[PDB]
Amino acid sequence: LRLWALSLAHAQLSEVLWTMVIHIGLHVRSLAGGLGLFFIFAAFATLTV
Amino acid sequence: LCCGPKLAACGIVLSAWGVIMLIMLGIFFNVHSAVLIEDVPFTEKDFENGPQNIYNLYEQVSYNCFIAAGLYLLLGGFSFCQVRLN
Amino acid sequence: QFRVVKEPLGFVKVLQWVFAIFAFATCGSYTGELRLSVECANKTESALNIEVEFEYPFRLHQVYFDAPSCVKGGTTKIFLVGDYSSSAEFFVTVAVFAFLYSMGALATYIFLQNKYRENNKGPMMDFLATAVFAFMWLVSSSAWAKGLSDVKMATDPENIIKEMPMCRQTGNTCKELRDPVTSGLNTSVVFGFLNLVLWVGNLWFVFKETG
Amino acid sequence: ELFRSEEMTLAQLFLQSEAAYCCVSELGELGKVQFRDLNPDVNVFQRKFVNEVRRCEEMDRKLRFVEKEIRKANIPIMDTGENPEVPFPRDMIDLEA
Amino acid sequence: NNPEYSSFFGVMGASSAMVFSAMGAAYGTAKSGTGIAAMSVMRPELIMKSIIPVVMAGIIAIYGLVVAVLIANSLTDGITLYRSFLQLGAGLSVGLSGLAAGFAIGIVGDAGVRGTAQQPRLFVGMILILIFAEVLGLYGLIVALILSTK
Amino acid sequence: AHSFALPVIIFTTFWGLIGIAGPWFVPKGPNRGVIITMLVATAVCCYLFWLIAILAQLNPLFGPQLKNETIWYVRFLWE
Amino acid sequence: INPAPYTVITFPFLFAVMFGDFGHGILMTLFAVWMVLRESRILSQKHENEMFSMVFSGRYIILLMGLFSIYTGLIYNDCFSKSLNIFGSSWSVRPMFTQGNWTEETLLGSSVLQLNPAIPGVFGGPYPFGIDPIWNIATNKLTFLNSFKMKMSVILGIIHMLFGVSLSLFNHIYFKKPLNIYFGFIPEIIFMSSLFGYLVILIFYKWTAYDAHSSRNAPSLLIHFINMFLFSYPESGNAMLYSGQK
Repeated sequence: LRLWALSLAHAQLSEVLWTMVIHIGLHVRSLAGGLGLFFIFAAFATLTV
Repeated sequence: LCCGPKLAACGIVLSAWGVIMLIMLGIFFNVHSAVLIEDVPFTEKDFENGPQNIYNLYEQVSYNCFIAAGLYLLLGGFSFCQVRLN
Repeated sequence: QFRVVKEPLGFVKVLQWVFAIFAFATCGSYTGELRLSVECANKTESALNIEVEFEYPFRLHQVYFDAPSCVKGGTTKIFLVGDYSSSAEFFVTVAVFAFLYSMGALATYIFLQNKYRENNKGPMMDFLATAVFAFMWLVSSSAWAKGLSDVKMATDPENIIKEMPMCRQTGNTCKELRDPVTSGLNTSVVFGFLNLVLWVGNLWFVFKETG
Repeated sequence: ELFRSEEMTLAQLFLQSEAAYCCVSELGELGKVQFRDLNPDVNVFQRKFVNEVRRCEEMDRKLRFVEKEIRKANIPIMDTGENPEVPFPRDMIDLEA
Repeated sequence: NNPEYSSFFGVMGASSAMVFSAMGAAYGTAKSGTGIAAMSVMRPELIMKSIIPVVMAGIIAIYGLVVAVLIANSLTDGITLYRSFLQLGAGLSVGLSGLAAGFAIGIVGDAGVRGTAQQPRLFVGMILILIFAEVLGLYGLIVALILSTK
Repeated sequence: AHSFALPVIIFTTFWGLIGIAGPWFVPKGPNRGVIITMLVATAVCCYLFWLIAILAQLNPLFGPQLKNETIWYVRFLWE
Repeated sequence: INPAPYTVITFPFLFAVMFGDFGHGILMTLFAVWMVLRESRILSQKHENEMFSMVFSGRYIILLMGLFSIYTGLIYNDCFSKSLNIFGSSWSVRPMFTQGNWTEETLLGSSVLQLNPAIPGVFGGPYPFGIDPIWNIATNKLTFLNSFKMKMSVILGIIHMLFGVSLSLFNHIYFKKPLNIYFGFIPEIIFMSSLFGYLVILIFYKWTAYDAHSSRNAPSLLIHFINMFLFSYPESGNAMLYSGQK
């Protein structure tokens, strides 16, 4: 069952990373939407690598 | 010369992966009207009337991706220009 | 040169290009409407004017309409049936791809005649590309034929009124006001059939020309 | 049928020493034969070929010194290649001399 | 209807989780750093390459949060009396499992890294055993998730 | 709406044909045997794991749930 | 026996089933091809970084793992915890207010609610390829994403132990040692099969045995195995699988 465990852990850690980084980056105004996406996405890239 | 390829290859690959990711994401927000299967969260509280305002908000959400995509094009351009210096 | 302009290949290819840029262009902007009324026993709660609009990509499956329930002043939403955007989306998207390829092929014909007459190899590439496109045209024409027939006996008001859960009681009479007009559908399938047969003719001519 | 470990077995070898120099040179060029020791009880330095061993050592040391000199000369190598160019004369001794 | 003192156990679990996890990571960093100091005098060129156990302590740290953010997001100002004890159990389990894994990973990493300073090539078995001690933490996160399942 | 017999049939013929036709079309060579073994192995492992993957959604024993915003949204979505 | 040729495949697919993400597999393959296309350019370079030396020493292994991680991500139908609409919905739960007795209790109230598979007009056949996205959008998805993945990994391990067992018989063929096979190998295969074959067949049968209308009286997932080992067979609520299984 440890293979299952590793797969489960991978799925849930990826999901929580998504909800922590990408989901919080959601706002109506494009002035910050088109700008802060830079640093939030760089953070996503660094965290996943 | 300044800003050699050793400190800019990472920038180039990051900008390439970022532009492809952002363009695909914006395509998903626009064409699919941001179905919950791809994007649950939204930014509003009152839906008294119907789905038209939800569709419009998803349209401007999809619009917001283009600015960052073009920014990544610009970053890749700067990185490649710095690499061209030797 | 003018010799290949007078040759059937150039005129024929330009002909399919104009037929396509008419056909799929008109397909991508079709629209229409049908009208209905549910004149129940009570005049105060009766409905006299309902409008429902159909338009490209013709996703009837999520079309709907909000009409009064006629029971103590209620209201209910009902959704039509039929998913036709699979075949239609395939046909129009690959038609856009074929349009881009037609632009490329026409550019090669007019500007790269020298690279067109070398070794008689690029004509083979164009030939089997057009063959794949023709097989696609045939299968999508068949799919669109089945889809348009399904739309034909789906948009008929008898289906939706027998779907109306509360029309089964006495006093709930409901007559279609304006029937849907299906000129776009049969015109477009005719356009596609003409494109298919004419692309088959182009394939035959290319088979007879690459020798 | 599938692939197991390969097949190989001990086979003796007679060879005159004078031609054996070139024989073992060629055998090493091929690289496809094992070697072993048949006189274990004798010491390594008691094999009496330690003369060849420490003359190899002193050529090694001299070459290390000239390598250090060239590193101070900061002249990079070019690596022309031609890996099989090692002959079998006694002229090597007075060449390195 | 419900009895009072509902959110207490949930918040206590959330706090204990990170407290014990951070304490384990602290002991891991302790042993790793003192080991690097120990070896570095003779092998100054292995110092960058000998930086393994600390980032693994950071993986127990990123585990700490994945569990902290889960318990935090599930927290609201209302509980059905079933998630309270649940959250407490999750927090205690994850925190102490992080603690024990940090202890093991730290001391074994110190010993191994400060031992490879003499013999270079034995270095790989250090990572072998180290990341077994890491899979221990993974098992902790597993039980945390199955406990939050209910 | 979807079928199960049609998908399972098309994909089992696809992967069985790939596996069975694998060995024969390869020309004679020393790399042939290892290639045959890895091709048959990938065919069988892919096919069995695909069988369990497709069975993953067959004859469900429980009904999922949703949020209320999801109720109205999915109601006004596809179909 | 040389288990290496089989290991060529047996390693990457386990690496992939553990490594369940499509896009990460794409990134890994990008790195792999970046290394491989630079074969000569890396042969000329010297591997000052010895970790990179180990990494290069097995590129082929790296690209195999990358391709199989791509495959596992495809078949899982999960990519950064998200799925895309490719096939149909494959559930199609249209009747909720109609055919199911509900009008309006949404917003403040009825925040979360389960649906009944039993009611007709809600089932759209199994999703043809991968996990149905209803699980991706679902909240208690994890509850049953445990169970089938549990069973899946178990099934995998059992299959592997089976052919692994057969290899020793092959070895003993090539040594001609029937002494250690007559009272040997055959008992191991019987002992192993009698248990794990029983478990795997129980599960294949349990999967399609029963439906939603018999859901609230259906057998469990694993408790019956425990009862079987416990030697205790009370008749009260005996969830019979096939006639005479006792």
